[PDB]
Amino acid sequence: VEMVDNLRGKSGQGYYVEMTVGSPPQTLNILVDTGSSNFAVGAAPHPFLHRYYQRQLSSTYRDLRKGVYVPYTQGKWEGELGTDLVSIPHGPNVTVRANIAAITESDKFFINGSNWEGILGLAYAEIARPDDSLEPFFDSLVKQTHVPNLFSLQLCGAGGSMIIGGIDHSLYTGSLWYTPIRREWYYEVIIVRVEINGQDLKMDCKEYNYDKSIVDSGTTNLRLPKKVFEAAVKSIKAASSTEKFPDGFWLGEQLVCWQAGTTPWNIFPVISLYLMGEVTNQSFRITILPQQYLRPVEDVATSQDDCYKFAISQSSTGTVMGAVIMEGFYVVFDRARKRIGFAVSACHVHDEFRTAAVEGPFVTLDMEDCGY
Ligand SMILES: C[C@]1(c2cccc(-c3cccc(Cl)c3)c2)N=C(N)CCO1
Repeated sequence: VEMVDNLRGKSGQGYYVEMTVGSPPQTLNILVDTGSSNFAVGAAPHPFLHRYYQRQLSSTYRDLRKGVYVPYTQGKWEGELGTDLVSIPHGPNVTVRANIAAITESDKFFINGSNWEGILGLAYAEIARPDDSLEPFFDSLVKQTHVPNLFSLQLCGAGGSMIIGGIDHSLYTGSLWYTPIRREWYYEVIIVRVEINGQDLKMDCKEYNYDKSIVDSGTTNLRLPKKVFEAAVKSIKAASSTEKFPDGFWLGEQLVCWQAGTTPWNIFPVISLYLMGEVTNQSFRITILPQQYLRPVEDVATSQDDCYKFAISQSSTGTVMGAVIMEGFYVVFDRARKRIGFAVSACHVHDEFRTAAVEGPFVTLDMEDCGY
């Protein structure tokens, strides 16, 4: 219960947890990222940082005498590797020694008003920078304490919770459905079917996972491979035909606004993502409402209206089930059993007619392997 409501933020700028680094403890807000594997923190002033890790003030810091360079698609950072004592004040009652990439230079990485100063990469060593030998935070936490090798995330639209070492039953209703982790690098999973308002996309299921499908709390949108994205936009446009939006909206570049409280939710269809089950050719579905894929953009200047960004976008690196997808579900990262669990959360998306759901089982006797 002491870990409930330990997250802040929103899908657009990320969800963050309070952590402490060094001795005496230096408090920092850290992005919870299941899509990366480095524990990296601002370690020098920047126009967008409220505070930063001051290594000279930590008597427990150890320099590893090794640099790290991390380029992304839209931004990059450089830093120095070292180790220090780390704790999560509203997490497990433990202090561990962990690798820390002290960010000393960055370009288009830190975000103004995000309220976070670093990233907690929760994925596996395989995708760690500079390489797989840099132990990730969670692996250290498990090795040094008696914490079970599992964490869960309950992301909530409008904070949320990160529960480490167990499953909190008060954070979900109904059944918990498991999908296998296909490979331990990202949290890679397999999507076996996609429907938009009950209509199957009918593609070869390998297309849904071209070149991988991941569960990523560090990506805002639902990101889809080109072929799947184009089919999804066609289907959503067809259901929403009573209203015509610019291509800029569908490209995720421009806002669609309606007078406060009048958003026509009913014109937008539900999206069903069928995930591979734990038994051959059995699956379960997670249903995504427009309250998830239409991301609200808060702005006092536009506040006579409710404005949204289309939170589905094209990817050339496979499917990404981002924060907009995770919101309203209780997501169990069961590393011990190499599986990811989904259940409807206490903060699930619903209106008078429709509700986000986790349903199963579904059977498909006529099925190939959906992995690439
Ligand atoms: C490391 C990062 C990353 C880096 C910097 C910022 C974010 C970020 C920014 C806004 C919202 C969110 Cl959820 C994450 C993510 N994490 C990912 N999972 C994909 C992109 O690369």
